[PDB]
Amino acid sequence: HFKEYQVIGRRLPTESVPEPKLFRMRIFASNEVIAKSRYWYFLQKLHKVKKASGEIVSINQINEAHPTKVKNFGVWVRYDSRSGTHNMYKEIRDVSRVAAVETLYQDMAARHRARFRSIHILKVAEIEKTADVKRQYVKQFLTKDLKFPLPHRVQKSTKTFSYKRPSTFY
Amino acid sequence: PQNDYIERHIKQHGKRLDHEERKRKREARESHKISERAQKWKGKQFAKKRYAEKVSMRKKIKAHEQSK
Amino acid sequence: RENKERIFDEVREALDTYRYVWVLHLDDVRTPVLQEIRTSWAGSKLIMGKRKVLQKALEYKENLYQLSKLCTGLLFTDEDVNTVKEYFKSYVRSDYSRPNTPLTFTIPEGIVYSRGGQIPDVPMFEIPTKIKAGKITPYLVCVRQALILKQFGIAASEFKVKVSAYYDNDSS
Amino acid sequence: MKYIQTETVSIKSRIVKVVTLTKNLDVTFTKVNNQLIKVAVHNGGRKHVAALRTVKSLVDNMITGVTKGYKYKMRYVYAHFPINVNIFIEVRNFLGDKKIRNVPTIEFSTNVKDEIVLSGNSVEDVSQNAADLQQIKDIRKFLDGIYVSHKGFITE
RNA sequence: AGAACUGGCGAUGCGGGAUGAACCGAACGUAGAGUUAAGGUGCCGGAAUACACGCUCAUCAGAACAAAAGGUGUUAGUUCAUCUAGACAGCCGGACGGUGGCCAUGGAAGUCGGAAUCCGCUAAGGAGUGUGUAACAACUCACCGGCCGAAUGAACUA
RNA sequence: GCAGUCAAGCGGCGACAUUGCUAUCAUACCGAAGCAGAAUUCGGUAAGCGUCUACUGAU
Repeated sequence: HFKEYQVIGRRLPTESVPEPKLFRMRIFASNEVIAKSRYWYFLQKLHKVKKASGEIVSINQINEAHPTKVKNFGVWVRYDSRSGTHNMYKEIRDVSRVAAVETLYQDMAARHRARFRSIHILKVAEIEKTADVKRQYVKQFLTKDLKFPLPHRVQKSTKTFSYKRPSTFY
Repeated sequence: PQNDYIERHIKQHGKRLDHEERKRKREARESHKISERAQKWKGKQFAKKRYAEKVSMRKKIKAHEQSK
Repeated sequence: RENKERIFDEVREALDTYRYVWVLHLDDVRTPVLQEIRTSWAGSKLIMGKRKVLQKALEYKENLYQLSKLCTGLLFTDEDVNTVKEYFKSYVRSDYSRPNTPLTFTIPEGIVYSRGGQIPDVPMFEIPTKIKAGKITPYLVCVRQALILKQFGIAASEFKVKVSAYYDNDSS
Repeated sequence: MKYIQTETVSIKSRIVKVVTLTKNLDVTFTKVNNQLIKVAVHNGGRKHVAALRTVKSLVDNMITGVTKGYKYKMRYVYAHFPINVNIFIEVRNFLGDKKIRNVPTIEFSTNVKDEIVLSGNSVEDVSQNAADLQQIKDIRKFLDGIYVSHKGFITE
């Protein structure tokens, strides 16, 4: 499962310059090792400090204050494909940031065939008010007292035979 | 026979009772027909013709746009 | 888009440039008639535009937005109300027929004419027309009626300019 | 986008009745007040959007036909060879063609020369009959033939 | 063709790619007990028709090259403008005066030919985008007025 | 091929247009041509007919 880890950067302090630039950033990854690897990869491109000269000080997890509150997360993404890299922006309705980023990755794999290697997370923020959701398919769920059915339900059974031929009513 | 035989016939009897409607419908179907043919060696010729027409139209529009 | 700003500024400037503000109920008239009305005098100016734009422009002044909705013809004039209303109620022009706007015109069952044969004429809609090896060959009208009348140059529409509301530029 | 919801008679399975005309139709209806019929499609795609719209148009056409009906007026002309039509409907003598032609409320129209009028409650049936009658060598040289004049209603 | 370097075969089993020298794991005493790799889990085939995201109906989809384009095919985004002063479409109406703008023609009044496009006014308009005229005329295209009620119009990118 | 207004990208190149000689022949439901009619060619569709393994007779 995905997770959020916070990492900082204080590339080894040269003489008379302790704690340089306090390079703080947030990383989304499953385990700590992957989080550190992605942090190093991002640092190697955002600036010119190499991993050999760098040093990880501390890694702390950041959960969600209200993991039971539905939010319309705004997602800014920079990724690359067979063509040159280009920024992208998307909005996802999810309870938690980790779930939102997981669905973002799944959608990117679905439509854009992208993966963790080619996906870079720019920033994630919550939409504080309605009508700010540009994407129509996300604003759709924000209507007053939205109610819809689920026609043609699917079902599974352990037995390989049935004498009823049940209907898909739902 | 005469210098305007078909022209005389057209001017004296016009065209079919629904020639205008049929021609308008056929022209309307051109957009659908072109798209259908684009997806159905002839493909190379069709693509080349479409690209040439697009290039010519774009050039004509761009050159004449200088008037404004 | 910027065309709306032009009308906005023109109205907001000409509001105080004339003694009286009047609204005219005209929305379908031939341009030559409108030009003749405009040039009939120099002390008044014809104002037209989008109804909503006029509502937004017309608050600039007390009770100005009340009659603005009855414009989209609007007239700025300095002459007395009596002269303007006398001209409006006396001025009349036989314009082209408009949809559902009474003569006994009837198309003869025989050859058709530019005027429909009403005058003693120059030989030339879903009606059962047919071509007689070069010629074309009753029908009556009293929206298709307006089109038929226009095709024959009939101008039975005796349109007259009218005024709806009165507003004072200095006292509303 | 991925749509979630879009929108004497009776509503039931895809067999429908209007009062009479009947037709056979993946959508649902609701007899809220017997005056307006709701049409709803859920979780549909691009195809569903088009499918939903055509159902409403067909229902409206059936209602209009039941309440007003449709009458596709037709007429024909001839130059040299008279066109012989008899009413089963038959066409003979056109252009001297010995191959008599046959076509499956049809009657002639009075006070209009060579006019034939077709009428029926169902719009589709009348339109199909008119098209079949119209369907039955320079193209522009022959003005003769049978063509639709106007698709007016029965209760003009 | 000449030729510098490192790995396998050479002399190399066995598992898998259904089919194989150039591939992946693995190199070897006969055996009992459990876990793997490649490779697999609908059947021939021993193993879940497992869970979640959407993608695609191919008129032979899908399981080393023609790859530059076309689709009013589809699923999602970047840019420029309009946008509650009322989005696009759909309708009704305006769509004008000098004017038959200058030249010959039988004729050309905007649309058979040569070149400028003067310009009043308006909410709005070209000496005209086409149908159309023997020569007129009429509709109309971009451009504007009224109904409508919100997000839309155009090019690219995955 | 030569030089070029040529120009989406783009490290000084560049598909696009233009300027100089040097899977049917008929058999047709279908549309076009300035096809008055026959005739005609064109895009149309179809290869239908035109133009020691194996048994050809057997038990």
